[PDB]
Amino acid sequence: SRFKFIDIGINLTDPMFRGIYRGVQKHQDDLQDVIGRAVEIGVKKFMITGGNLQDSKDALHLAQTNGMFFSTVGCHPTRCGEFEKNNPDLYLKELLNLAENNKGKVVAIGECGLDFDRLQFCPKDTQLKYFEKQFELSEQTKLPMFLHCRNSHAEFLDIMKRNRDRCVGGVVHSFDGTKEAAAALIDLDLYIGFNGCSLKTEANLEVLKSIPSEKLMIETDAPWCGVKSTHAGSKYIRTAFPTKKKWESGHCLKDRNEPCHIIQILEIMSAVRDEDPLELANTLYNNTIKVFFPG
Ligand SMILES: Nc1ncnc2c1ncn2[C@H]1C[C@H](O)[C@@H](COP(=O)(O)O)O1
Ligand SMILES: Nc1ncnc2c1ncn2[C@H]1C[C@H](O)[C@@H](COP(=O)(O)O)O1
Ligand SMILES: Nc1ncnc2c1ncn2[C@H]1C[C@H](O)[C@@H](CO)O1
Ligand SMILES: Nc1ncnc2[nH]cnc12
Ligand code: NA
Ligand SMILES: [Zn+2]
Ligand SMILES: [Zn+2]
Repeated sequence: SRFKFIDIGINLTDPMFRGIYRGVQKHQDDLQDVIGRAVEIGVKKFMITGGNLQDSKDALHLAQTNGMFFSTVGCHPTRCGEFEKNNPDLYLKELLNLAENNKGKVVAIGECGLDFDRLQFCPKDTQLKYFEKQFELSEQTKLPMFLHCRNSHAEFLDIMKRNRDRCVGGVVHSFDGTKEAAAALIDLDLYIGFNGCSLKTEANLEVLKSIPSEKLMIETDAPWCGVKSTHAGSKYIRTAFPTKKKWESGHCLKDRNEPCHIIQILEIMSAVRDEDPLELANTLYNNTIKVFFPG
């Protein structure tokens, strides 16, 4: 109502929003209630993140259910082994066709990038090869990138510098790197995304203060990245939500982050930067429109 937000990365396809945890139905599907709470807090658009071919199809199909919903097409670093399970050239084409044939709903290439803290899911050589291959998607579709970078700044920056002309721009989401890393990404005319995972350490809060407002975007990565009392920014949260450990109607569930929690991320960022929250929220929204909704 007061604030307006675009969640640049919400996993609305995650089974937890249908009441399924570890393959077990624990409670009634409350996805519509989760969506409603976010709308009431000011979420105007939801970018449903795709993380592989099938999850990109699932994200688009859910996005087709609501005019506030949009999706991404790409392969997450942890899932890049899918390229070589079959034909990597065919897998790439299937992503391209899905993106190219659904302009309007599909607004970004991604999630893609590098995560050298999850090499148990996909080794470095495969991650490096298939992240760089997705620049074929960005160059052909003219869609901006939704990027992930964990424990991989040098390798990531090398790929981005060599391939920057093959994308129209993009955002490094869940940013958790140094001031120098942020500066190197800003020097490539990229944006920096902040969710709860961006705000866990004292150093994270200091790095945020070095980034201009017009270079930031906001997100939840729900159901992940919920802010805990052990995180450095938790003291700055101003809004709490009715929550239960065991599901009840009208309540969030403990440990399940939601899009409505994007207001907590805004409260932390505004407090850390000592910035008016409405001015910062409007700037974050406008940055997101400029990159992903330029129409
Ligand atoms: N296992 C593990 N180790 C280290 N860091 C991790 C791990 N899982 C998630 N993450 C971090 C990576 C991003 O900063 C954020 C969201 O990951 P996303 O993939 O966007 O949901 O969480
Ligand atoms: N191993 C590891 N390292 C870093 N970030 C991770 C890891 N596993 C998950 N994550 C990310 C995504 C989770 O939702 C959140 C848990 O951080 P918490 O502080 O437990 O609430 O942080
Ligand atoms: N390919 C994959 N197979 C299975 N699980 C996967 C994969 N990629 C990411 N994950 C998820 C589960 C981990 O707990 C989490 C990191 O904590 O990332
Ligand atoms: N435990 C987890 N499983 C899948 N994706 C994640 N992203 C962050 N944490 C995750
Ligand atoms: Na607080
Ligand atoms: Zn990510
Ligand atoms: Zn995520």
